[PDB]
Amino acid sequence: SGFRKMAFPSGKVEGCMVQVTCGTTTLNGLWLDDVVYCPRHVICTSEDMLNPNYEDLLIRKSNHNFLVQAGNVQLRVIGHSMQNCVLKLKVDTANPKTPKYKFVRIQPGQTFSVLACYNGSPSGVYQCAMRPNFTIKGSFLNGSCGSVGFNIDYDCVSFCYMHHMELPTGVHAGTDLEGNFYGPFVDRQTAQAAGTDTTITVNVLAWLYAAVINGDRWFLNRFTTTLNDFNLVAMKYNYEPLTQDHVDILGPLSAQTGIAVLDMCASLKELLQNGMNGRTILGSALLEDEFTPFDVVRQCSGVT
Amino acid sequence: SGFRKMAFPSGKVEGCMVQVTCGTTTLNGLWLDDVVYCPRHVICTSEDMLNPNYEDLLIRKSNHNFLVQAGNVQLRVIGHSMQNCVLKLKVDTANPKTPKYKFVRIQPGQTFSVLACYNGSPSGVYQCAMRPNFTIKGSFLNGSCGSVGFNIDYDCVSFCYMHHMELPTGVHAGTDLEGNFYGPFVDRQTAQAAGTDTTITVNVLAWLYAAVINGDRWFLNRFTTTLNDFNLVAMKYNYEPLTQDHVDILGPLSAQTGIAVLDMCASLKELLQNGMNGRTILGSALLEDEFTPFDVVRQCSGVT
Ligand SMILES: O=C(Cc1cccc(Cl)c1)Nc1cncc2cnccc12
Ligand SMILES: O=C(Cc1cccc(Cl)c1)Nc1cncc2cnccc12
Repeated sequence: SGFRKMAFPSGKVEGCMVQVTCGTTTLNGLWLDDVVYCPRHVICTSEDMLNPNYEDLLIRKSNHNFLVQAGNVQLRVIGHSMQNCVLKLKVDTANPKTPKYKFVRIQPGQTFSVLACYNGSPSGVYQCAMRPNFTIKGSFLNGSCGSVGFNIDYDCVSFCYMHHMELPTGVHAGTDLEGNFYGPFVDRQTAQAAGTDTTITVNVLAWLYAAVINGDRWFLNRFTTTLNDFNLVAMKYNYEPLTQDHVDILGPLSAQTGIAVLDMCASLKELLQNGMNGRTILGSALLEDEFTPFDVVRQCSGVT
Repeated sequence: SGFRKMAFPSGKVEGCMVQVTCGTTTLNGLWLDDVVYCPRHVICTSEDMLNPNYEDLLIRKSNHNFLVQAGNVQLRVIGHSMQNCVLKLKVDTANPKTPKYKFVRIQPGQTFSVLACYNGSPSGVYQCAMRPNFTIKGSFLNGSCGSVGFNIDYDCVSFCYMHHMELPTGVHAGTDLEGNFYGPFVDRQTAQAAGTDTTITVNVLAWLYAAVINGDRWFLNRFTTTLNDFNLVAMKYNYEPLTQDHVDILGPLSAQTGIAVLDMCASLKELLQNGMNGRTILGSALLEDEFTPFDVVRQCSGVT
């Protein structure tokens, strides 16, 4: 029992982290096979970050201008290319610690672990979610760019995020490993609108099932609702609309607890309309939305 | 910016996890140098867990009865001994992945990362604290015994916890790496009193400084207090008494924000007396106590 914001073990990702320096800018890179992936803003100075022409800036750079260090040893750069907002530096050596991996573009509401890094060295690991507004609420300081987000299935690391930017609001924006930003963000030092951040309804329901599984049941009520009645409440409280696809994914948790998904929706409706009245659920005084149904099952079953 | 419940990167610990089986019981072990450390209840069946005489039970066991598997390869056991509540299995091979390490017994209020494991395989990592009542609020299922808690300083892993037991209340009890339980717990299937769990006052103040550093300042007030006035409030709200030792450790955070420690205490006093009024601090609707002053500085500075 017990329920925690749990990250995947980060070892497989630690073995891929390297330091990339170009000119006077240093950030993190991801070494997989003979390629190092990093944010393309590594070629920028603070001056051209205002309005950068990345193609024109990259023309002034050669393979020898990209310094890639793995621990204390230097990697020889034999190629460089730009794919969207990432640079791919071909090195002459394959990373001996390259795990089985895939590049995946996650959907909003999905969760992932982040290995925050500075100077190619890992500092910590935390769990977070891609927000409906395509930002992440991370914890990142200057030098953290190039830190990656990932999920792990048995021995395979699915890289889903690369950190690039912090918005003036203190929230984070980044790309998938093909260099495509999540959301409307551009890699420019210009104020950018994040957008309304709604609550991930299916994840709150998954966490409510996690609460029942671990003993917290005070919020269970004698009511039920329908998808349309529930969604009227969800709209009012800036929660994502719940669909039959969401109900279907909550099936295993509904079967584990014997609580029909619409009955759990009625519990959520009452919690939204009445608040928690000073009570807690899984050590939290608010409704948690950064655990997916898969996360709850994985944590409550022990998948390694 | 951003503040997260961040764990240390777990790679150094993953390389030490092994599976230990004795009879029909399988749990995790920690392989460092040529020794495998595991909870001594690995020698028990469910029947003798009611009242085990570990010395008499260990007499029926030989080196060949302890099956130690590292990944898919078997370790040869050449020695076994019991130290308090842990078994030390001497193996014929030193772990090639043994990091620089120390065994430390942490104080209540201190935090650490946990690498939850099942069958010698890591499933996830989370941050937690040794509670004032010497329990930890972990997330552990059957088979998680032998999973360890740790801190990392540059390249050195300080192992501080080994998981042994879940109390009927769903909270967790374990030992240091010398096999001494934290708190009054015994390794027996008997109901055991955890004790009153108070809030780690110095950690809540550290998290309030973390909130100011990251922009959340609504709770800052025009008041101050004294240690004795504050402690009257702390006693009333089941918070640990604050001492000058606690004020001294909050020095760097007080210097970073320009907020005197007793002024921050007055903010905490008002939050305790008035609640949060439906507001949040660092994405939380309650006062967080599982970040030490060291954790806040480390996260807000980027120590790798
Ligand atoms: O945001 C940037 C630099 C930047 C500026 C404009 C566009 C782009 Cl793509 C990147 N770096 C940081 C990332 N995360 C967190 C930080 C915290 N403090 C300072 C800097 C941080
Ligand atoms: O508590 C025990 C077994 C046990 C019983 C009495 C004494 C001692 Cl030292 C150990 N194992 C578990 C640990 N953590 C979490 C669990 C969750 N579910 C089942 C079992 C768990």
